Amino acid sequence: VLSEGEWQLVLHVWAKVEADVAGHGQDILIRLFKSHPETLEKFDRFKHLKTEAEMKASEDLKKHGVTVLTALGAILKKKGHHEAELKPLAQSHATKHKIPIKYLEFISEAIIHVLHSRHPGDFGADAQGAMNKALELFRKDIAAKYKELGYQ
Ligand code: HEM
Repeated sequence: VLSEGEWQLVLHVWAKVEADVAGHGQDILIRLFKSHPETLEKFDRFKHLKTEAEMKASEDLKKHGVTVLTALGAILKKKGHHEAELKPLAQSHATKHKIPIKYLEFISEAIIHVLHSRHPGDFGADAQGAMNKALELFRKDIAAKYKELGYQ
């Protein structure tokens, strides 16, 4: 678990992200798609995007970025007591979308990267460490649900 101090660093920087959900959202998905091309193949919706320019220019990709971050934010703000917000997500990602846990790890690295570029002042080592732990907690609980369903 994260301490009250670690959660503070996480939510303090996440408030900065909420000031521009769409901008952070498009950057994170683009980072994910460029860094790990195999994640892009999972999305029938964005499978056609070949260049980075095409990705930045897509309104639907940007719309999905909002959906991912808002859903992540609801989880983060629960500070661990996110069972009700996490279960539905794991169920659909395991059985419907078929997202392996490794991809959730890839998107966590993409999130940490984007937060560093956009908010260097409020995302130093300490804050980066806290966010990493919160994203691990996220993956840990999802994996436990995946195992239960038989997707581990
Ligand atoms: C930060 C982690 C993530 C969060 C919070 C998240 C959240 C969501 C949400 C809220 C939806 C829409 C409702 C639903 O089906 O649950 C969704 C859909 C989807 N997600 Fe994720 N997701 C995450 C990571 C990923 C990753 C890593 C992949 C693929 C590699 C992925 C692939 C998909 C796909 C394919 C859909 C269906 C899109 C469509 O056709 O509308 N997600 N996700």
